[PDB]
Amino acid sequence: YINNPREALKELNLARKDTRWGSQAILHMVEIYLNPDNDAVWEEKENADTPESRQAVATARSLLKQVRGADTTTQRYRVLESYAIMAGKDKNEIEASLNVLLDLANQDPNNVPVLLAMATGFMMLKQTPKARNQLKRVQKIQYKPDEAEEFERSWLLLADIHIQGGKYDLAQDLCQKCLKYNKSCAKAWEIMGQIMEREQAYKDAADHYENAWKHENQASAQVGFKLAFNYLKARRYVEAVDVCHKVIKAFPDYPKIRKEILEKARMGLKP
Amino acid sequence: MRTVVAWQETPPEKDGVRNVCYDLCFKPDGSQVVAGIGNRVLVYDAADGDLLHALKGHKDSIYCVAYAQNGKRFASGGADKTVIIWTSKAEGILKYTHNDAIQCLSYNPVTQQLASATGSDVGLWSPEQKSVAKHKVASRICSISWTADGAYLALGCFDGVISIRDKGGSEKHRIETGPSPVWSICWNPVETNVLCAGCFDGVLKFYMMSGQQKSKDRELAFDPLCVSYFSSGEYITVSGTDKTVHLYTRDGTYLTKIADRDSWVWAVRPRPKHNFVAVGTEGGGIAMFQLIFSTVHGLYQDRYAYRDQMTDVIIQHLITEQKVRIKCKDYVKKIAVY
Amino acid sequence: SGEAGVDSAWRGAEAYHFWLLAHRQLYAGNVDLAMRTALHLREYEDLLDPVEIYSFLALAAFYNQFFGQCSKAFIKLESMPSIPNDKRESFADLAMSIF
Repeated sequence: YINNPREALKELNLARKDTRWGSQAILHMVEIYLNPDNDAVWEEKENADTPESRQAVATARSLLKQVRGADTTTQRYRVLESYAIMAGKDKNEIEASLNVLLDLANQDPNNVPVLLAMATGFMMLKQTPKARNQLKRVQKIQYKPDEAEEFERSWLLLADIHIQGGKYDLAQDLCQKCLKYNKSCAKAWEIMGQIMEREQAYKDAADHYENAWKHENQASAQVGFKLAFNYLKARRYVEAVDVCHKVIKAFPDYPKIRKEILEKARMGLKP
Repeated sequence: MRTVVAWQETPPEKDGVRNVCYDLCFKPDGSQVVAGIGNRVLVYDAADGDLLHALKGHKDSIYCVAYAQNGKRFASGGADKTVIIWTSKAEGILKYTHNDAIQCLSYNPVTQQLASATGSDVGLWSPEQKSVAKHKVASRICSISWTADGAYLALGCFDGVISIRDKGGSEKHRIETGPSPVWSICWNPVETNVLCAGCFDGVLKFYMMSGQQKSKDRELAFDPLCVSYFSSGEYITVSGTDKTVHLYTRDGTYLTKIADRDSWVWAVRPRPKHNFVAVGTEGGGIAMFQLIFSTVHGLYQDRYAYRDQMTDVIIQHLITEQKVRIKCKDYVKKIAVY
Repeated sequence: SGEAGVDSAWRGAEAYHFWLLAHRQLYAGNVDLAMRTALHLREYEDLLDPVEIYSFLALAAFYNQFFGQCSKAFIKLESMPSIPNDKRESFADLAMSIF
């Protein structure tokens, strides 16, 4: 939930002592290969594909079959099998994965992961109206709060395809809605921040970026770039050095540590 | 110790300005703490905190304020290329437009000769003039301060050098602070030769007239936005990106946590000849703090072990009264004598 | 005194070392070595709770499906009931089902 897979995986590796709680533990160590919390990153000037996952499919199919109890064939489990399948990540193989999933997503054309994988396949192959349709029929079911984080993921996925359409503020309010069902939405934070940047609001955008850095596990270099960029343009002279500290906690080798902030550092400090 | 909060107040907001306590200057007795917050001169009292005067004379946010060292006026320097001068009655008398946005302010002790460092010049404001007696320095005058006698005005320049000048702006010294320019210098109103060359790198430079240090140039754990001498140079109030103010002995050894605040203390200034400190934050929250020093002591009926210099203990063996302190160089909590 | 030999001198500390060894190995994939180091406490059942070691061996040896040890575990789980009579009778029913 807070994006700490190391200690979590160490916990889950010692969960292999029960047939059901260990079963959902193993289901979770194979679910984290494509969905730790949420994945809606198809914003404008953004894209998502993992060609390095030719070994992630191998370990996904290996640790896949190790699920205990009755978990070796579920809709979630077979969709996770097809998660490894498009994680094979070749274009014709992605099409084959999409067809295998279409044998799975058409089984439940109201569930979030099936039509979500529709959306991911349709957007790494660029047919974004098809992804729009699949995510609109994600929420074809009425409001039942059982996949609220996954509902937020699908809402932001529709939101970023709408960004690709051309309108901005809709995805800003949907990413604000993302804060409701989880308090650690770093990708949403960066996204809303970029959107308000389009609508001329930058200090709040930088606050969202540094919240994202807080929940991206010390990762703000380009996020740190737009952090310091928004911290700089308001001409608040002593500022943009808290973001200096934030991005050197992100990366000690942060490369923009003397141009967007040294127009504030030493150009300020009781200015 | 105890560092009691004398008062603490979030400043009022008006004219739609960023609520930041940009600069802090004191009436020389320490009664009116004059905080230039936003585009206001939010004049408080440094014993109560009540807003005596909200002085909205500037156009842009007031970058800097400075009280008269002889105690007659307090001006206000902002980014609007002007300085509006307010008397001790907090009334705008003069508003003279410079050639660049104001960087810092300092007043003469001899007269009300305000110096107003702009981005390219220093606006020497004589006690009643409308003119800008500029100091055209090739480097940007980043810090100014007037020596307590009232003759020298150290124009710290944006080159790593504090160029100490006169009341006409003639370069005399080439203070070797290093590569970092020093936006925060301050002549102590009792020390004409101790320049507190506080920088962003953390180095606590207590520099002399020509550019040599007084004590060890301590590297702070935080980037200091303002460093000032508590108790007329015996103790140090350091304030920076640590969100608060620390107390340090003038060696540079830690004493106590002075302030407990919300944001960046942009300016720290001890209340002159008091126990209080001007802790005005990035949220504008201005707060005095009772830095009361109790003589913590043990006693085996003869060696009165009262703590003095607050890292040392001046134990006076009352039979002999030999006041040779113990150089602990670290903050003393409790003492007992056998 | 204690058991014969210097290696068996501090037999109480050795007893609980082997017992904590059994407890650790029960959940570290070494359940059979836990059974052997609890057979170590088959001598050392006097100083600890004998029901604890008995139930440990019986309910992590029958579930290891050691059929001779399954039979002995169900002998203990039916005859001379030190196992509480609810689970004693449940494993008695299992004995009447298995054996």
